[PDB]
Amino acid sequence: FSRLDKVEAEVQIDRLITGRLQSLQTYVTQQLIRAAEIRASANLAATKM
Amino acid sequence: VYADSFVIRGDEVRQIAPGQTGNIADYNYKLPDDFTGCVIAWNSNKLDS
Repeated sequence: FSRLDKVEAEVQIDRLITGRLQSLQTYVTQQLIRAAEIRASANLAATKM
Repeated sequence: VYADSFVIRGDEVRQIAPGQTGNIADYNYKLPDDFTGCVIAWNSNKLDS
């Protein structure tokens, strides 16, 4: 903000907030996939025991 | 609708735009960041001068 005009500084941060938020989405979707496999492997152990 | 009239030099026309930093736009008059509308400027050398 200290090197660019505040009238259109929203444009550059918009390219930044979207990119930052988008990567947070990718990490969450990875956890959903992993949790499904663990739950599948948890029930198999719960059946063996 | 709002109308504001004044007479300015040719070297300080640009400072009316929002986000402009300068002498006339800091101590006399300036527009907010979310300004809506526009201005019309034309020579008055025939009459005002």
